[PDB]
Amino acid sequence: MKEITFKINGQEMIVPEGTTILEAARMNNIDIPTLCYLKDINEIGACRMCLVEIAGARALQAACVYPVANGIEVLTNSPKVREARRVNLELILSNHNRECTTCIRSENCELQTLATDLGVSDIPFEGEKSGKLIDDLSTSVVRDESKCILCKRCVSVCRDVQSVAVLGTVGRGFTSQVQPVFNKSLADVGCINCGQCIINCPVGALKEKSDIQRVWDAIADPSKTVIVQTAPAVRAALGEEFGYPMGTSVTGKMAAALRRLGFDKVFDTDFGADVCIMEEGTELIGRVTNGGVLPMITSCSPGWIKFIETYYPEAIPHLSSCKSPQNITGALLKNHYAQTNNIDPKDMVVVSIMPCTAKKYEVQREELCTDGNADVDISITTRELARMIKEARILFNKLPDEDFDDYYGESTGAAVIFGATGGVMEAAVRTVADVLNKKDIQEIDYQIVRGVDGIKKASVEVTPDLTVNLVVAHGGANIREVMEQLKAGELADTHFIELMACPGGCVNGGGQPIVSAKDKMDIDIRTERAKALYDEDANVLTYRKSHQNPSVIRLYEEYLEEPNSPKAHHILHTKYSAKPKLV
Amino acid sequence: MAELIPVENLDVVKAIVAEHREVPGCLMQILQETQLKYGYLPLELQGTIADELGIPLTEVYGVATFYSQFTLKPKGKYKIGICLGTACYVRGSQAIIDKVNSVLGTQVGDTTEDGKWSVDATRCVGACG
Amino acid sequence: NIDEYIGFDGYLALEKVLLTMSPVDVINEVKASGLRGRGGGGFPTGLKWQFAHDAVSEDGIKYVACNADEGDPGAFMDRSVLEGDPHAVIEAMAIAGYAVGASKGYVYVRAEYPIAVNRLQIAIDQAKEYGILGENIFETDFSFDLEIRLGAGAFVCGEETALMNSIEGKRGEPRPRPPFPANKGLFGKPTVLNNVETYANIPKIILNGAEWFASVGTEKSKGTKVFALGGKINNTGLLEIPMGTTLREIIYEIGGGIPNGKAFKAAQTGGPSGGCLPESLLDTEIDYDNLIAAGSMMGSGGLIVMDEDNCMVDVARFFLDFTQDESCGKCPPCRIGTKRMLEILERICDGKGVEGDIERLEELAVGIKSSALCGLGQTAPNPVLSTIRFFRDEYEAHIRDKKCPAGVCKHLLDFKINADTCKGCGICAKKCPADAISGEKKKPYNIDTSKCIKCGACIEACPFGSISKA
Ligand SMILES: Cc1cc2nc3c(=O)[nH]c(=O)nc-3n(C[C@H](O)[C@H](O)[C@H](O)COP(=O)(O)O)c2cc1C
Ligand code: SF4
Ligand code: SF4
Ligand code: SF4
Ligand code: SF4
Ligand code: SF4
Ligand code: SF4
Ligand code: SF4
Ligand code: FES
Ligand code: FES
Ligand SMILES: [Zn+2]
Repeated sequence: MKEITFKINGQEMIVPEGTTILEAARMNNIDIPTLCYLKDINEIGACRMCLVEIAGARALQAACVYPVANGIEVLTNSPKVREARRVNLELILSNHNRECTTCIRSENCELQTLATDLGVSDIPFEGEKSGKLIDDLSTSVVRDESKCILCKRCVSVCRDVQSVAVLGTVGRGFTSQVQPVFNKSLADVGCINCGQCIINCPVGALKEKSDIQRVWDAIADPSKTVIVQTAPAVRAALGEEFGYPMGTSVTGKMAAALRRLGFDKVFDTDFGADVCIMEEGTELIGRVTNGGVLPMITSCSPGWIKFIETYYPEAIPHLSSCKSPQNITGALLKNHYAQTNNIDPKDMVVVSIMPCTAKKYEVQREELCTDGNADVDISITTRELARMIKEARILFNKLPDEDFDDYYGESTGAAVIFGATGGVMEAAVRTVADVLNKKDIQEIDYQIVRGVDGIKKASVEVTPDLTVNLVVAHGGANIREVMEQLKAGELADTHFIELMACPGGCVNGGGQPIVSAKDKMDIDIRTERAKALYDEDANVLTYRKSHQNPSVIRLYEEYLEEPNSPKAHHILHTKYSAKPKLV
Repeated sequence: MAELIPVENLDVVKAIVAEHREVPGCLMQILQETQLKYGYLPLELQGTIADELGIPLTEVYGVATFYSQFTLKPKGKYKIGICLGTACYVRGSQAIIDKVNSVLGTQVGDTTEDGKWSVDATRCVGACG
Repeated sequence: NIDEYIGFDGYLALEKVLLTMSPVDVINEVKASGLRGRGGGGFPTGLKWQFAHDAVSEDGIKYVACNADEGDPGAFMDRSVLEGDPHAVIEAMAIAGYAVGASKGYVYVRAEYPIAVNRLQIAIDQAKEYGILGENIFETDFSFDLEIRLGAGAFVCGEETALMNSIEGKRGEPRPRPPFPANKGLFGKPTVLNNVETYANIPKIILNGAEWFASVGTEKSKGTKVFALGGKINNTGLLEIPMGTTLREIIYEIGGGIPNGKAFKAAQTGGPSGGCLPESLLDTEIDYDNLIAAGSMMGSGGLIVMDEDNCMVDVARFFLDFTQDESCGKCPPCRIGTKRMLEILERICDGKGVEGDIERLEELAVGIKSSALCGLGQTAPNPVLSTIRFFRDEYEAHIRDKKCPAGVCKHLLDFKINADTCKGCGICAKKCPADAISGEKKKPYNIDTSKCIKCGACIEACPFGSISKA
């Protein structure tokens, strides 16, 4: 490690080799504007915002990608720098459609914050913006080309982080635009509905498919009763919308606010989640005792199973036949609650507040229906629920707390930890150990693989006669790596591999509220969300295990008999088919 | 002049891939070589070549579009390129451009429906003397 | 023919250097020669050799590259030495590889030069037949290898970092500096980039000494420089003259004067990256420091001369049309500013502009000059800034008076017939598409300027040439 000495603006510093002047000034309490810069993701120098005077330099240099050097002098407040920033913002703003009353981003468009910050009132230079081509055809992602700034963040994210890379650049000059391949639509190619591309864009050129009109139409029907259900991870970040500090639980406030909307029933996805935990435990027991297809993987997140269908069909024996916890609880409410309440199943409308955006495509699937009836009707993301609350506009900061409904709102901590990565797998191994060997484990040690961060390996003795190999995976690149190893066959001994496309778990999902870059250089939002969720876990004083909850025991005794029954297979078990690829 | 290979014949494409796989930075070279053999390169050629390489279509399609000298649509029998160089410009080349537009009955950058005449704005061929 | 070059004291530089001269001594000789690159960057050549030599690579692998990708209109010297004598070309990089310790090099040529590409590979075969290319070069321990890379004439690829990615197979998109390609270049390894013309005099430096190269020329730049002379000139070709020759001599003593006795008005240097040199600077010493003080540079070495008959408004548009076409397109200046440059000008050509737009031009021109990443866009307004500095009053004719004195701006000129010569045959009336020409036979006709679109079909339709541009 080499030590570099540099002198800026009255202060000298020693830094390691590879240091950039930007985060060096950040550490030394100086801020420089950023558009195209992301920490360790997009470092190319296309933004052309961050100019600083360099001693001995013919012209200005961009501080974003500028490596430090020894003995240099840097001054950041010359008149040339200010004039260059003003003129360059005037140039770049002549393309972005200036009707900022109606952008979804609106208040936190980083371009708008820069525009106000530089105080550049006038725009002397006119122009002819590029062609307006609204791609309002796909299922989840909507693109608008009248806004895009060629920041290149979206393409870098979809190339590196997700290892999919269905976006590229075409043309030259004004003809240069970001497009999918073959001039098709997003849904016509192998897009995974990752949600990272829509969350990382600093302008609002991308938006999600809005179904709030359908929601208002559904709630407007007196003949239709509404069943709303909640994720464990909605209270992980929603408080950030209302100016609350990171890590606030508003669960009772959320229930009260949803009741003020006039929803007939409020409920949690937790109960069916415990049901499917019992499920995967049951076919674990079966595949152990019958030599089932191994290694086993879950079927929780729609995104990566979509990826497996699209790209690697050869692992289709390895998937779990179970349907998603969303799908489990949706079918459960549409059947058992309907039987108890003696109401026509078409007379219920079920709405879900989930953070994945891939569920928008997942609900559109033909085969996720029971008895020809829709298990769930409308799925919505956290951001658009927030805007629904804002258009209703109840002062959220003074709500009291409320409880959930019988029976399917009850909670357990091992099912609270669904929000973080591997909590599903933790609950599964804890429950199967409790069932088979009466073993009381709370946490599992994880082996961090050298050179790859985000992949986690574990192996704990479930029974003295059977030690189960455990692998955790989040991040599309990690999925690609572990799938390549699985095709190579070196994971033959492995038993469970848990996968989601979105890195860091659902707290880092596509439906989570938008955050800027500044807080990302400060604090990992994943870390604070995980701490808040784990603190919520430690406070669950009713049950830390799913199989001990009296509600799931009641349902199993009365209506579900045992898992892997013919009724259980017919209602909760499904098959998947490979999808045609257009790549 | 060797006959252009029909674009539906894909064994030649993968033969080219196999013989020039080992070469570093082979994308541009293979692209221009298939341009030479096939005459024009439709979209399924990017699809097939990227499937053989196993690397996504985005960069291949981009470098196909980023080089203006690479063609995606069928052209005419004869291409007419008029020198838009400065030495040709100062002589008054716009008069020649308008005369070509008048006689050809076709605008700049379009191929005649007969598939015989095409016009291009080559900036220089180098014979500025 | 390999026997021809060896009969003209060829390939003797490697014979001397591989046996007597150390790699460090070669850098000393070129530094003692005062050689500085003519590629446009204005960097001293021998100084570049230091940075590659002392830098340390992980695997002990270094690379060299040869830049033959000329794209300047009217500039053809780069191929000419290649198609004239590639044996001298390939000899140069052999000395370069010894000085740096690079065992393999790459040569980049456009594919639209079939005579150039075919000639070089024959020389590659002849060299490797005699043993020059390959291993144990001239019974020494030095082994050097070359590979041909076929470029496709992308002008933006002529940048230092830009061509590196083209060899790497990715998009020809420029990279910010630092790091310099001498430190982190091809495959992240130290690399040396030099154009063919500066490679040409390298054997003469070793064979005839640095003082001989120093014995001609001025102190800041020594030797001679070649240009592809062109434009409004009676005689076209190439000239090999030392720097400091005044601009008046090359037009008159060497060029023979303006063709047809026209009046010289302005001269283009450095192609689309340069500017206009009028009659006020016919006595300017042509070298590095004077021309950059006059707002231009050598570029690739293009010289175009203009006469009285050319309206400088249109040529300013014409050079600007180049920059908009060849933009790579990352930075907002070279992407958006070019049409911002453009959109003002044709309204001036069509008379749709208003007053004060000339000041608006200079406001953004200085801004993008200081804020362009790619080297092309930073030199984009230099032709425009050259015109406004000395030919400001021509625009006042167009913006205010709405006339083109050169009769070039089509939407601003008018047509008048010569009534004393016009027979009044009415053929122009038959050839007027907008029905602007009226009159009677044997009498000169009358024309409504407001009717015709000023297409100009009438002026050539006159058998006596009586229609004049007004
Ligand atoms: C856009 C662009 C195009 C260029 N084209 C050429 C060219 O065609 N021929 C050439 O010799 N140099 C060109 N250069 C300059 C080269 O970058 C490089 O400077 C030259 O090879 C080295 O000579 P130097 O020592 O003067 O830099 C170009 C630079 C830029 C930015
Ligand atoms: S970029 Fe979009 S959100 Fe930001 S100010 Fe412009 S229109 Fe509004
Ligand atoms: S969506 Fe538009 S502005 Fe955002 S990163 Fe992609 S190209 Fe840039
Ligand atoms: S949803 Fe995923 S695959 Fe589709 S563009 Fe966004 S990041 Fe890429
Ligand atoms: S992290 Fe959450 S949103 Fe992302 S794929 Fe997994 S379950 Fe879906
Ligand atoms: S000047 Fe700017 S826009 Fe033009 S090629 Fe260079 S970086 Fe790209
Ligand atoms: S310029 Fe054309 S339209 Fe006008 S009078 Fe002459 S022939 Fe007719
Ligand atoms: S200008 Fe020429 S064509 Fe027209 S009437 Fe006179 S002589 Fe005839
Ligand atoms: S913000 Fe510095 S180059 Fe992008
Ligand atoms: S000047 Fe004639 S082709 Fe360039
Ligand atoms: Zn004019």
